[PDB]
Amino acid sequence: KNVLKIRRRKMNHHKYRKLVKKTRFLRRKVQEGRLRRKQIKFEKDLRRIWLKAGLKEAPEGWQTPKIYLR
Amino acid sequence: ATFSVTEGKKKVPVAGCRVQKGQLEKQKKFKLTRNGHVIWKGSLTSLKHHKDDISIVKTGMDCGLSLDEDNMEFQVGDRIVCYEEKQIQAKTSWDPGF
RNA sequence: AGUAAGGUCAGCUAAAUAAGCUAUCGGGCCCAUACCCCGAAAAUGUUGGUUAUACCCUUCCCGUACUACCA
RNA sequence: AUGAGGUGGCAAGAAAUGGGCUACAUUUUCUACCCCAGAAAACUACGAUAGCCCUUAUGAAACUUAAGGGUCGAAGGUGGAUUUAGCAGUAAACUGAGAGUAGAGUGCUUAGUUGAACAGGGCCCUGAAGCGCGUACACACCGCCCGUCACCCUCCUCAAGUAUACUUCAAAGG
RNA sequence: GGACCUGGCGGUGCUUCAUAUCCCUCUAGAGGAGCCUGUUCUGUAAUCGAUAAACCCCGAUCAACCUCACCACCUCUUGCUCAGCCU
Ligand SMILES: *C(=O)[C@H](CCSC)NC=O
Ligand SMILES: [K+]
Ligand SMILES: [K+]
Ligand SMILES: [K+]
Ligand SMILES: [K+]
Ligand SMILES: [K+]
Ligand SMILES: [K+]
Ligand SMILES: [Mg+2]
Ligand SMILES: [Mg+2]
Ligand SMILES: [Mg+2]
Ligand SMILES: [Mg+2]
Ligand SMILES: [Mg+2]
Ligand SMILES: [Mg+2]
Ligand SMILES: [Mg+2]
Repeated sequence: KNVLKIRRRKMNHHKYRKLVKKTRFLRRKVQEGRLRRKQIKFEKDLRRIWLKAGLKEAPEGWQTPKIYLR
Repeated sequence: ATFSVTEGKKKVPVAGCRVQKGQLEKQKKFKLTRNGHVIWKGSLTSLKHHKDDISIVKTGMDCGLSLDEDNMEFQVGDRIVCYEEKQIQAKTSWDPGF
């Protein structure tokens, strides 16, 4: 048996790891802004539950936590 | 008269000119004229008079003129005509007969 | 322009015996082209004096560093 | 006329390269002889089959081809990298003949003379044979094949700001 | 694409070899000089072919004219050939 199918995957992974090291600073900016829309979409779903249940404001003593942080 | 000035370790050819008719302005574009031929078309790199930079020299004022193009050769009798360029709306030449 | 320090083969480095290594040229090696191996070319910026010899002195040329100086 | 015939004519040499001939001499040079000799011997030596001049031969035709004579007396002083051939009457050296031509070669074919040395020890290299292994080659290792960097073409994704469009609401309360 | 076959190749292994042979070893040479000769470049108005081993005093046991196919100029047209062509 040969490794002609591993050599195809060998370069694919090498080229992908070499591209992430070249664009690592732009990827940190995208993921940060991608986590801000993910948290705001979570805050919109919870606000839809108390607005469709007949309430006007969130239950007393409730603050939506940041579940997408470090 | 043509002068060679040494500023910043660079030899700058300076054309000494006498304004005869009209005035010269730093902004307005220039062109070099040799016995009726048009040698150059461009703007001065430095306009300096009596060791003082003057934007507008009036008629009869002496002014040294250095070009941005170093390949331009300055003679004793060359002529320089300054001009102002204004874009003008161009209308189609096509007339439809009415 | 002056003043200082300067000058090698196309470059560079030693010696003053002018050689070595690149660059260049041709040959060899190979199937052939490279690498590689061999050969040849290439002068001490110039004037003389000066000495084994130019490394000393001087003439002139060029550039380097700095300044005078100039629209 | 891409056919046929006639006249004249070129086939050179800055350079590089292959093969060969002759030499750089004293185991030689010249002469006599054909192997008991005498001379020579470094700027009048060894050494050109080249150059130049003349003559001759062949031929209708010769600075031109060949031979000979005369003049001339160069480089060269044993050859870098590398490389060729040869196991015996061989290599090496010497001599002759022939084919073909009107004539023409330092070339070719061929006959003969004198007459060697090493021959043994090894397995990188060149190459072979036997048994094996491996192989993505098969235009077959001058094979096949992997990435960076280009025009052109095709699709996708990310994405700042903004704009448009769509969806939902009363499935409610007073 | 997987697994085989053959063949080629291998800077593949073992073993045994090479007798003028791969290397060392014996002998004369080549490359150095001049000449002769061929080829390649260049040149010229002015052939062709061979062209790593397996071309290169090779076709040529051979070019002053002829040979000759080449070039330039001139000439001919059922043409030595019931044509012709070294295209
Ligand atoms: C330069 O200084 C200029 C030269 C004139 S030559 C007639 N004169 C005045 O500015
Ligand atoms: K030879
Ligand atoms: K002799
Ligand atoms: K590529
Ligand atoms: K095989
Ligand atoms: K020799
Ligand atoms: K020779
Ligand atoms: Mg890939
Ligand atoms: Mg003599
Ligand atoms: Mg003679
Ligand atoms: Mg004849
Ligand atoms: Mg030929
Ligand atoms: Mg003729
Ligand atoms: Mg013909």
